[PDB]
Amino acid sequence: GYIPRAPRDGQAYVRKDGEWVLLSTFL
Repeated sequence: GYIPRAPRDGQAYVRKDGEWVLLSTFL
C-alpha cells in the first residue's frame, strides 16, 4: 500500500504496514 503523509510534528508515529500511529501515548 501507499504510505500517507506523516504528521510527526507533535505525534511520534511508529512504523506499521502502511500505517502511522502515535506511540508516545503508550509510554
